[PDB]
Amino acid sequence: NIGLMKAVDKFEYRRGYKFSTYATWWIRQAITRSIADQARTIRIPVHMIET
DNA sequence: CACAAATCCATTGACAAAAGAAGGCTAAAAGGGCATATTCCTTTTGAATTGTCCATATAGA
Repeated sequence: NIGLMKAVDKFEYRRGYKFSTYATWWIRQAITRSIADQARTIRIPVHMIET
């Protein structure tokens, strides 16, 4: 939801794409940045979890 | 019992190692930005309290 608020603060309908198509990127980005940042007890940075 | 010499404690001085810093670097860590469409999760025993009827006492009709 926090990512969703991020998206709604930046949804652009002039381009004319349906909302869900645009909000999905932000919601997946938020959930994944979350899981990387706060799922380990000994946190490891984002780039390292991507590796 | 005084005078002559070897043996101690102190500064000069320089010299090398060592550490505190500083800059220059580079690995790394953290942001930010993504636009065909995504729409509601997977064993008993006992005591004490709480919510449920029962006795009953009283107040109107």
